[PDB]
Amino acid sequence: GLFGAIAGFIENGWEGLIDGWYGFRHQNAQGEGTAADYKSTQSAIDQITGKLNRLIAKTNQQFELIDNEFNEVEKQIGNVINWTRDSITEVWSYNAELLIAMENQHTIDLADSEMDKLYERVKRQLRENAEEDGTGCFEIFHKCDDDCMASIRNNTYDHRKYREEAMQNRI
Amino acid sequence: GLFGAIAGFIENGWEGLIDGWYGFRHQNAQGEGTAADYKSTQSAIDQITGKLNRLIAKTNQQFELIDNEFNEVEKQIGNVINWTRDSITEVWSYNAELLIAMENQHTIDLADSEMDKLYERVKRQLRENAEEDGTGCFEIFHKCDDDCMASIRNNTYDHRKYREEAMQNRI
Amino acid sequence: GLFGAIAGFIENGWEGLIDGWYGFRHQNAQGEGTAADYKSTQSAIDQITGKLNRLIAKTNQQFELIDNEFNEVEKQIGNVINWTRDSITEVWSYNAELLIAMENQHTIDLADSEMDKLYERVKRQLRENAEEDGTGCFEIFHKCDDDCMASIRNNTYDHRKYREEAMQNRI
Amino acid sequence: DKICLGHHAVSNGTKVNTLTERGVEVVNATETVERTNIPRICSKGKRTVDLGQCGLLGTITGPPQCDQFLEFSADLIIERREGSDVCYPGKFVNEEALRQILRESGGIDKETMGFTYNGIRTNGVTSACKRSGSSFYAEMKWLLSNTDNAAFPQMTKSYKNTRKSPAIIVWGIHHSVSTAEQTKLYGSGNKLVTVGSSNYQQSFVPSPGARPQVNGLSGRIDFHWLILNPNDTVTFSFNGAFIAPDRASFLRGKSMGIQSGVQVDANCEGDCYHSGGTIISNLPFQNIDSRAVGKCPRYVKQRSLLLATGMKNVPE
Amino acid sequence: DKICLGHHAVSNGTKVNTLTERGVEVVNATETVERTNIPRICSKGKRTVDLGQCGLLGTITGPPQCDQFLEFSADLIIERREGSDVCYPGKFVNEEALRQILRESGGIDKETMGFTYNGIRTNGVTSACKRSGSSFYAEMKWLLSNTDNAAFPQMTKSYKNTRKSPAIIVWGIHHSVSTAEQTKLYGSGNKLVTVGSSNYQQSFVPSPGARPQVNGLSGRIDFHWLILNPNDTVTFSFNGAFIAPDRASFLRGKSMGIQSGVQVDANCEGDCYHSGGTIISNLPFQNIDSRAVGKCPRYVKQRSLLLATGMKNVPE
Amino acid sequence: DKICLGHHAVSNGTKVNTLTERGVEVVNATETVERTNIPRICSKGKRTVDLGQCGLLGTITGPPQCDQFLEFSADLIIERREGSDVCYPGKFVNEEALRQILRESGGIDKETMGFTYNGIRTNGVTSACKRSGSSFYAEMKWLLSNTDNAAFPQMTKSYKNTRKSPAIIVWGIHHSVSTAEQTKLYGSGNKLVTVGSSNYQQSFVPSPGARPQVNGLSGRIDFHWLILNPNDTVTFSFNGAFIAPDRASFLRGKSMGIQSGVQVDANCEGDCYHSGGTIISNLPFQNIDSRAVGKCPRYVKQRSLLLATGMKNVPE
Ligand SMILES: *[C@@H]1O[C@H](CO)[C@@H](O)[C@H](O)[C@H]1NC(C)=O
Ligand SMILES: *[C@@H]1O[C@H](CO)[C@@H](O)[C@H](O)[C@H]1NC(C)=O
Ligand SMILES: *[C@@H]1O[C@H](CO)[C@@H](O)[C@H](O)[C@H]1NC(C)=O
Ligand SMILES: *[C@@H]1O[C@H](CO)[C@@H](O)[C@H](O)[C@H]1NC(C)=O
Ligand SMILES: *[C@@H]1O[C@H](CO)[C@@H](O)[C@H](O)[C@H]1NC(C)=O
Ligand SMILES: *[C@@H]1O[C@H](CO)[C@@H](O)[C@H](O)[C@H]1NC(C)=O
Repeated sequence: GLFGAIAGFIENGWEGLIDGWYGFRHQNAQGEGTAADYKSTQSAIDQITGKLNRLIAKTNQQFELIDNEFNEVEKQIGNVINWTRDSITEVWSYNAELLIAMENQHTIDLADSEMDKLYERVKRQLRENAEEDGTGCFEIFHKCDDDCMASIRNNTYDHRKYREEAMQNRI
Repeated sequence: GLFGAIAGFIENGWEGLIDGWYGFRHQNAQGEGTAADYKSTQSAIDQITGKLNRLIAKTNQQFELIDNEFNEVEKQIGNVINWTRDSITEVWSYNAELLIAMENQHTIDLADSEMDKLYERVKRQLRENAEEDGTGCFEIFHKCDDDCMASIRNNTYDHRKYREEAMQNRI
Repeated sequence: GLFGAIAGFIENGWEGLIDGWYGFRHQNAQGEGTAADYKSTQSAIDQITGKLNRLIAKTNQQFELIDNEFNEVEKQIGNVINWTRDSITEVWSYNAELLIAMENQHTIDLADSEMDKLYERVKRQLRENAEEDGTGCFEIFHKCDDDCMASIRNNTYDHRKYREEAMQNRI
Repeated sequence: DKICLGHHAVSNGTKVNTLTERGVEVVNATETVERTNIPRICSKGKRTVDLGQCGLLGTITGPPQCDQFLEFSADLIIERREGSDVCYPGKFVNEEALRQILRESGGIDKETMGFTYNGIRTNGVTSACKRSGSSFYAEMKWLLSNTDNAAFPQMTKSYKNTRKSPAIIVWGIHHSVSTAEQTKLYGSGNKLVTVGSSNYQQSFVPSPGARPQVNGLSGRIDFHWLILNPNDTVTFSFNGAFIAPDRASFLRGKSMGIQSGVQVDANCEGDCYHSGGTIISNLPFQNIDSRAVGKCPRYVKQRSLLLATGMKNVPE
Repeated sequence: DKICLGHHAVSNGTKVNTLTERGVEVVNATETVERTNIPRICSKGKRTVDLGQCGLLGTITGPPQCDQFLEFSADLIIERREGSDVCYPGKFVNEEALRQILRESGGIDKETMGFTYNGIRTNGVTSACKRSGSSFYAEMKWLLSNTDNAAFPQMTKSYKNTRKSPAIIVWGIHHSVSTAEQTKLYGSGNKLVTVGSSNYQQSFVPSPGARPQVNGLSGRIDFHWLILNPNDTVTFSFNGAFIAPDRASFLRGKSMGIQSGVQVDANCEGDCYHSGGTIISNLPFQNIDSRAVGKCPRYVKQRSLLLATGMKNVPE
Repeated sequence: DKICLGHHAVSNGTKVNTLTERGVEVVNATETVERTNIPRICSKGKRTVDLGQCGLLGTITGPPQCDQFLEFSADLIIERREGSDVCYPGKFVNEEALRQILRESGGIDKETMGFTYNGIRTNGVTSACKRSGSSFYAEMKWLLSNTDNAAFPQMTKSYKNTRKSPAIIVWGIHHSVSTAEQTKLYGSGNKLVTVGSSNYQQSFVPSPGARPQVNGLSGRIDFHWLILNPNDTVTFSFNGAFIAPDRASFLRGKSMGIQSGVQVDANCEGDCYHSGGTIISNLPFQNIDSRAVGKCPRYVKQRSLLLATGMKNVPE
């Protein structure tokens, strides 16, 4: 499903995350934890609602009877009416099935996009102090206590402070 | 065509590949060879098949005559019928031209996606033991005989065992 | 907006660039400058033009009156005509707002793609001689005079010739 | 000492369809086709007129069912299966056009055309249309010969639309059970009634003969009608077999007409109506009734179409 | 010592269209608009009735062409250009409505209306409708006066639909070459035939006068018809110029009717028909015939629209 | 020493809509719904016929307004509000069908049907249709009895379409102010005119009686018409109240007809017309007139829908 992240190199997701859509799971000195990334989560939610206001929406086009349920009109004009309504029905059933297939492919891929954008934006924070393990984690080759994790979780983490250490911890 | 791989940094493809859509071509000790990656190939074909069952498909909606090829009906109702048929015809000719233009853009890019998904997943196995050649190959800076190539082709290759050899072979 | 580049990891764009869509801003020995990447720019413009010729286009299907502005037709066939015209009007108003919403999402995103396509191919030129600064720049850890950057923008730069200098300046 | 990224998931997601697969599991989805009807005419805020046993065209001619409906005024007009346009058995010629007019008229305002007459009876009556005893269409008049088998003066009358809105004139033709009793009514001979505005010309002949009993009687009135426009005149040239308009009808404004069999409900607001109730929904599509009217979601064939609102659901 | 990734390609791909360019070469594509017709009425599995030389409305009245077709039964009914609804020259008023009915009827089942009569001749005949010698419409009867110029008793006949399905009643009017020989047939005077169920009222006048010769004769019968509903009655008040229905027609079930000029073929299955054959295709769109009927792909203007099934084809 | 990549932007973008957003700023966009009309009938390159004060149906019958238009020839036909189909007051039965025919006819070519007559006067005339003094419809002739109340010989006339294109036959019926003065014209008694081709049967009765004055008169001629096909005959059996066709009409080719009130202009080309001018645009959609005809963009409800042609506009 495009972009390669969800149902991809991140093999399956987290039922334990109830605070958002995308999260960090750390493991350090003190041990494991988890916390949800608001700003990436909000970008997905805000984009999905954009779609939801596009379609749960109200046309003001009034339509009237040309037809009669109690005293049927003469059958030639009836058949033209029924023929026209059914052709029109086919169109809207085609448009509906296609619109929602189309928005679903875009939705699924939209979410995966926001993950690859998250992964490869923390790798850019950690520049040369870490490497990607393959399936969605960074091996941080230097120590990062629970204050150095909130450093990453909210765009502050300075690289060159742990740069010296990490380079030869690597070798 | 999006994602940057096909007709991109991978300058043109391989007529010699008859086993699948995506492949590896190695060059090592014994010399060159080639082999096709089933699972990436199958993801494309299975996704194209999804589309093909979406569209090679069966309306069961019956339509009948309100019209007459042998004894033309009176001309006012005829003109309304012809006017209605032609308007509906315009709609379906628009929908058809647009549907397949739309899915063709998605198809082409879907395939390009599956390569970038393959490239940056073997680079993830090869960690620090190789480098981006530019045009779609990895210079493996350590020797990987035909057994260590099947190691990468079926997602087994351990990078640590060749780590130390590679690190200063690069320098 | 997908792909992560525009309104993303490249914090805002450049009013000073009037030579194209995508550009390089350098800073070296002599100081700052800028120059626009034709080949990436032309891929966007040519792709937008493709869309513009698909839609600024000429149906040849003629329609005539079945209706009358001066001596109104009989009221039953009039209502069927008006009912049919309005149903068809609804269809085309749906198709129009949806098509260009659809082409706008694809337009915004394909342009963002062409940036990630450029970023991520000069990083491949620069191999091990540079680092991702985070905000769309490469720190060249070695000296690159005004001919050494005309090397990259013209896809010539040999990394091995500055590799050895860069290996230790980084450390 | 490491960092992992991930995304949320759930025990059971909702399965949806895409361009490439059917039944992908996603975190959250929401329906897009309305299936829920509520079985009432949600009529709050609107001037409603439930015709009940009065037929819509009965509002022009005025059989006893419609005495309370001769000058009605509505935003919403509801027709009912039990409603009859007629007391003395008969039809409207060109009928559904008249209904589609009245439905969207916002009501009717009557006004006499003033007609007086000399040399005829003006007061024919029947046991079909009873009020107190035998009566007749409130808005029309059975014109006869003075006494049995007498001559019907060849008469011509005219009405001018004094107003700036178009009127509906409706006259009728009496088809008598026999040519015998055609005479007892309107005298003898070929009977011609002729009717032209000036944007309309036409004429009519009765057609006596047996038909089966309806409300007891085997005779028929067939009513006719024309849209008369401002400062126009309509002329009625006639010799008999004539049922004559007392009042013309003018339309009040705008309305929407529906025909239904469910209860009005003034606690409910709604703009999409069908005969089995009202579709309240913000959804783009509906699978309830393809002949719904008003301001409706579009009818589609499919009972359901789920729209993803979350990511792909992958568990372990 | 290195490894490269790549993708497949081929000597010639197929050119397709996208949102952004015309004529991208892709590895493999597949057509989406059906162009190939097969020139037969693929009719296997279905109860078929090829009317051939019988006109569809002729099944109600029964001219000699239609003797094998007065009680037919079909899933699929095929009309042919050579087919005629008529023997004695004439036409049906409101004719295409009757056809659209019969086409979807699944056949017709006849049943007498029982009519006997007193004071008339019931057996008029013509050289146009030949069986053995001069004959007439099998399902109707030429009602006349007993002897040249004799009076036509002013008669009334009625039939009630005993069944729980609606009947097709059809009568006609004889327009004679002259008022002179109108009389030799039906006697003298203004001729009135009047016809009302109760959901329908109307009446009819003959119209004698010259017409050019067709099947030899310059006269015309014009047939009329109404659908009588269950436990309803229809009354026939008439004086002459009448052709009288002996049997009423009832509809059997469901069918689809087509018009075509190509051969039946019971080796072929198909649900999409046009006059030049059958569209067998699972593709969403067709460019063969915009008036095709049945269960068809959608007609589009375009001859072709190719759908990519492989990636971009890049060679060296 | 470093290198940065970036993209362009500007002080003011254009706001567009997407699947996920309303009013995002993009560098450049372009409109997709045409709003600009040109208030003229852009007619350059085309054989145009502005009927002006001649009604389209007047081209068949030929009242004085239409003397310059009896055999016209056009690619484009323009009707005008001031145009009249008629001089002696009246109307066409089945009128808009005739108009939709003539509009697409590419003009009409007349040809005599040759009829001469014996025992009648052929030259009736009126003060409504004046040329020099009181006159009549150029293409028709008022058939009368030789002198006041004289008998109208029961006559038979026939015309054969000798050509390989279908003809337009047009006759009409005179409805006299009274049965009294019906007689001074065509003699006494029930008046029958009957008309059958072979593909069409029918007949007509006059309908004398008062109606209000129009052009001075209280009488009406109502015109009728049929498409006669090659090698076919139509026979005119009639006794009076007949206005007879002198010439039949044949269609020249193809055209498109419009209705408008704006000036012809031969300096601008255009294929999409409405009554207020010409829509010159290559845009896919238009918001100008939903009844525009020709080769038009599609009418949509929306005033504007902007299509992005540049990237996201991000400034500082
Ligand atoms: C048209 O369709 C309605 C149902 O939508 C049906 O009740 C009616 O009978 C149809 N008309 C004819 C002539 O069959
Ligand atoms: C309607 O279209 C058919 C062909 O699609 C044509 O043969 C027919 O003549 C048209 N009707 C009229 C009234 O021109
Ligand atoms: C049909 O629509 C036109 C304008 O689109 C309107 O002028 C006309 O009155 C409508 N028909 C009726 C019967 O109102
Ligand atoms: C109707 O009649 C009066 C005549 O006194 C006139 O002033 C008015 O303009 C006429 N027309 C309309 C549309 O009111
Ligand atoms: C018709 O009449 C009979 C009279 O016995 C009755 O049994 C039947 O229910 C009636 N209704 C219908 C629909 O036939
Ligand atoms: C009409 O008549 C002439 C008489 O010779 C004949 O040659 C011609 O083929 C006929 N058919 C048509 C279609 O005109």
